Amino acid sequence: ELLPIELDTLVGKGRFAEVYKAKLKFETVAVKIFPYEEYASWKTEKDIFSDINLKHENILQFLTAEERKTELGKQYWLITAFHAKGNLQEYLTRHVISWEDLRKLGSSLARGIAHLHSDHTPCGRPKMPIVHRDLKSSNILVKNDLTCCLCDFGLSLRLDPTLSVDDLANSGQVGTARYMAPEVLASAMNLENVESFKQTDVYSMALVLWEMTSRCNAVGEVKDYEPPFGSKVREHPCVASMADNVLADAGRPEIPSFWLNHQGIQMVCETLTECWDHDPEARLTAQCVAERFSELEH
Ligand SMILES: Nc1ncnc2c1ncn2[C@@H]1O[C@H](COP(=O)(O)OP(=O)(O)NP(=O)(O)O)[C@@H](O)[C@H]1O
Ligand SMILES: [Mg+2]
Ligand SMILES: [Mg+2]
Repeated sequence: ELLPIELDTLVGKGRFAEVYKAKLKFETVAVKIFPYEEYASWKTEKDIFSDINLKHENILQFLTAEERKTELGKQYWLITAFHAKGNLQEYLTRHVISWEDLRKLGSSLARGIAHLHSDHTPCGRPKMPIVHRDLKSSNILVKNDLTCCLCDFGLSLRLDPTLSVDDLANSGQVGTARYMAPEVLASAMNLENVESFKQTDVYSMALVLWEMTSRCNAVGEVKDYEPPFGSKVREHPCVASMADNVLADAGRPEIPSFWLNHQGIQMVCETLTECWDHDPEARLTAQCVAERFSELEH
């Protein structure tokens, strides 16, 4: 029943798993390996990937989930399509992108998030909305055609009506501190409305769009890649230092006025600025962003 897989190289290592480029006797595949201790993370992702309504070009393509015995115990594997260009953060660190690349990455990112958020399939049927909860450039893969696809669903939440407010309350602050929405950092979320979790994803998406813009040659002069708040906080920032910047100081990544000379960049910057608003209700939806990116004909 186990697939003929040979592990080749370690390509990624997060808080829950190790990812390997491997061969399936498509030949090249990615293998996300979790130890037994991280079973809950593997099962959360496997449940998200197993849903028939998740399938989308801007969502990582899932092949299968397996259980594999080892000498020191057992491992839990998720086998997906391999994207040679790797995660978006590593891609933006090496490359300066063109305006065409920014339009492609930006719209494919918005389309993937809008699909996760949607309470219905493209064919009109009801579907469970999913909030990623850990949107960041390292959880986005760059496809060969220079479009995006979302990966890493280990912290994701299926917006089930049976969810208890007390069961959501702790949990607690989930995600990566650097990309947490101000209301997440303030512990000020209304643990009732379904849109409130979708709004936190939109703020994180806005930081990602800023990262893409910061490396686009259409701005003119391009600086070395830096993650959001790179010059304000340490490498692995705590929630308190992030609250001090994003909330107390109302801080956001810098948009120099010279970027706004290009009409496309100006529209992108106006869009993401609305998406990172302090007030979650003032933010655009991922569907609005995808629509604004489709309007970028001229
Ligand atoms: N299909 C894939 N193709 C290529 N690289 C991949 C693939 N899936 C994941 N990676 C890489 O492996 C890294 C870790 O994978 P990920 O699915 O984010 O694991 P994680 O432990 O849950 N990370 P995190 O929760 O963000 O700390 C990613 O950041 C990518 O660099
Ligand atoms: Mg990750
Ligand atoms: Mg993860």
